[PDB]
Formats: sequence, C-alpha cells, structure tokens
Amino acid sequence: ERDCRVSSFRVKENFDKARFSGTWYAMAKKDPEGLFLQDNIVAEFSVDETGQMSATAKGRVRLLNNWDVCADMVGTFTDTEDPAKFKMKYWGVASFLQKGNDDHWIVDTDYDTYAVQYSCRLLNLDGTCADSYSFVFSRDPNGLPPEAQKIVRQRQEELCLARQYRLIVHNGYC
Ligand SMILES: CCCCCCCCCCCCCCCC(=O)O
Ligand SMILES: [Cl-]
Repeated sequence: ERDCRVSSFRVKENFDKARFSGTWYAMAKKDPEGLFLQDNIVAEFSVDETGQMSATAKGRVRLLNNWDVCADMVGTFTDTEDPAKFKMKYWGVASFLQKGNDDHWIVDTDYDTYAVQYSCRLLNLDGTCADSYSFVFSRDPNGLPPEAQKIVRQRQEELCLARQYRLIVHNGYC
C-alpha cells in the first residue's frame, strides 16, 4: 500500500541551517551496502556567512579483518531547489578514509531535540531505493524523549526503513 518511491518522501519544510548547527549525536543508523561508520558517531554542523552548511563527524569505523579506527570526517553541503535536500561531498582527514558524494536529506527535525537524515545512493528502476542509509540524531547523547521517539518511528516508517535500524552506542571510544 504505502509509497516507498524516493520521489514521494516528504522532507523538512523551510529547513533552517542555522537552527540545525551544533552537536548531533547519532542514536540509530540504517546501514548502506559496505557500511562505514560503526558507532560512537557524533556530528558537528556549521553554517557560514554565505549560508553554506558544512559538518564534521567522529566515529569508530572497522576496516576489514577487524581493525578498529576512530574516523575523523569532513562534509560540505551544496544546496538544491529544496531547502532540506543537499548534495554532500565528504572525505576523511586521512587520505585513505572513504570519500564520495551522497544525497543528504533532512527528512524531519525540531532542531533542539531530534533529527532524521536520509540518503539514497542508488535508485531501483521502480523509484524505490536500492541502496540507502539513514541516521537518527539527538541533541542529548542519552537519547530522545518519548514524544520525539514516537515522531521518529513514524518518519522511519515513512521512509520504509523502520525495521532496518540499529542502535548506535556511545562509550567514549573516541
Ligand atoms: C550524515 C552523516 C553526518 C554528515 C557529516 C558529514 C561528515 C562526513 C560524512 C561521512 C559520510 C560517510 C557516512 C556514510 C557511510 C556510512 O556511514 O556507511
Ligand atoms: Cl520494527
């Protein structure tokens, strides 16, 4: 019944870059193929005088054969016609860390409590996503309040992802 076409997904109306700035803690993540960020994931968003948004991120990533490593990542966002949909160019401070360019959608936020992020890296031929990821962020590293949690689960469902998230732990690893 429900529409899982990416073109159908609602995003944050009149998204406000300035209100979104600051520290966000990742509480949950839906992983893409070849996942990168594992846990202890903390993002820092900024915006400059030109209205350009950027971010940094810290997190554990496990390179294969079980090598752990606290990644330090950088992101810069190019605006689109939709104030909540961006193109994110990202890279690591270390050259060998993953780089690329993903869609970056702010699906919902209230700025001071919760945020839901979404990226489809590759579409199916029917408009659904073939390879997606999503972060749920909290301003409080101890988690969301119940009201926010309930809103977020709804958004997760609307993205057709609700069954596919895992919790992100924060234990000072970085
Ligand atoms: C959306 C994450 C926070 C955005 C902050 C950008 C900092 C670099 C972003 C790195 C993108 C790589 C994370 C997607 C890959 C993954 O986690 O599986
Ligand atoms: Cl579920």
